[PDB]
Amino acid sequence: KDKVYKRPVSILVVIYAQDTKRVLMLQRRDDPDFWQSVTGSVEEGETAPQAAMREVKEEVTIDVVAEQLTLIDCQRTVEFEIFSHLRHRYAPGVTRNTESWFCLALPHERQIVFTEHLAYKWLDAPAAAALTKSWSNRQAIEQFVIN
Ligand code: NA
Ligand SMILES: [Sm+3]
Repeated sequence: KDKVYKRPVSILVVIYAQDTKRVLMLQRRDDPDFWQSVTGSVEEGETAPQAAMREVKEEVTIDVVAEQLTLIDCQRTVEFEIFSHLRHRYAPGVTRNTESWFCLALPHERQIVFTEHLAYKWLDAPAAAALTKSWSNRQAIEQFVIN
């Protein structure tokens, strides 16, 4: 029919490489100035962990299950004003988003087959955190990568 609305309940997955401690920063198609980790709405009839896994498979082609990896519940939920210029993707009146964090450590840096984004960079955590426009994404990387 149309582009049905994004649900204001979403997940964030902080991917980083264990060996280098570099962070995967993907570049958004709708705001090419916005660099971020993996995000996505938590669909109707699935949990946040299942959403995290589903988002990582879609956005960056990595099967957590197939590659036997550990999807850590980073155990933070924050709430923020959605960026003015992206609000339109949400049902009328919706201005705030609820976001739960997950961190995922890959054994090495790799080539990424991104499907929805323009590009990826592997950055050092401080550089990553300064880059993103998302204050939560920024905090997630500070708390759980820079440590
Ligand atoms: Na997404
Ligand atoms: Sm997605």
